[PDB]
Amino acid sequence: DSCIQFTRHASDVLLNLNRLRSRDILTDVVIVVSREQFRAHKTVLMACSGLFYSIFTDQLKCNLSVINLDPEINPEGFCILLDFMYTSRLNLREGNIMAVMATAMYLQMEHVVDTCRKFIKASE
Amino acid sequence: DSCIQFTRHASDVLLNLNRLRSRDILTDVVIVVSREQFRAHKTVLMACSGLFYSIFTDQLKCNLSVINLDPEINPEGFCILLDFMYTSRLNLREGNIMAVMATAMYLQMEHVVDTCRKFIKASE
Amino acid sequence: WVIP
Amino acid sequence: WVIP
Ligand SMILES: N#Cc1c(Cl)ncnc1Nc1ccc2c(c1)CC(=O)N2
Ligand SMILES: N#Cc1c(Cl)ncnc1Nc1ccc2c(c1)CC(=O)N2
Ligand SMILES: [Cl-]
Ligand SMILES: [Cl-]
Ligand SMILES: [Cl-]
Ligand SMILES: [Cl-]
Repeated sequence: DSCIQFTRHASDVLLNLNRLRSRDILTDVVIVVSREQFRAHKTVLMACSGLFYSIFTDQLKCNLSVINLDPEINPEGFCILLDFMYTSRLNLREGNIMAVMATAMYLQMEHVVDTCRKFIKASE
Repeated sequence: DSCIQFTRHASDVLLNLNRLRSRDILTDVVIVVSREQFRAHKTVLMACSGLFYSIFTDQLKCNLSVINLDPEINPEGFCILLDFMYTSRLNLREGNIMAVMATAMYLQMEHVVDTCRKFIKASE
Repeated sequence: WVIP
Repeated sequence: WVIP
């Protein structure tokens, strides 16, 4: 086509999706990770995660308002990844990298798994 | 913070949101523009448009599944803008620029209004 | 705005 | 990935 493109559009959309999340506006699911709960938008989760894409395209699970993650999943690891989904920013630290990588593997977030593998290999 | 950022994340999220829209997955509103209907996600509309942000933060309108636009709104103009919302790409042409600009003004999409004003001024 |  |  002969379209023009607004460079910052995708980033501005994501910034507004994060603002809606922070204000709990039109959030439609709560992700339970052991004792912790995280409110989010199903569409954003599906757009970032192979696991959530599978869950919310399921004819029964698409209608659930609560999703309970595997008890082995670390809440801080999940929190860091949920923030990454809504911002493109990953708070990767020596103290959380193992939890972040295991959570990204479970959530099927290949690019996060990739940078975790690379950061781990550099320290060995 | 000490975060790392994945450059393509925002663009990949938007591409997946557009794929969900095309497959009518978790769409939660229909926008009626005279004889035409457009299915979309409220969160994406709010993230792109001052008008939709106002409508869906309203305590009554947030719960509506159908929104009827002003009868003066051109369906093709709306279609071009809805595509822009989900892709960052604006199909701006001599034959549609007036309709696109009027629709962007109504929807409160300042950057689109700006490029329409500039393209119009260049042709006078 | 750019030519993509 | 970059340093933002
Ligand atoms: N929502 C949506 C969606 C669609 Cl519509 N099409 C294709 N992938 C989608 N999302 C999704 C699937 C697999 C993975 C990710 C996202 C990130 C990753 O590492 N794996
Ligand atoms: N959703 C959301 C949203 C939030 Cl949370 N905060 C601030 N603006 C939001 N969206 C929104 C408001 C005004 C305009 C646009 C988008 C594009 C434009 O030209 N005007
Ligand atoms: Cl439920
Ligand atoms: Cl990822
Ligand atoms: Cl309704
Ligand atoms: Cl805009």
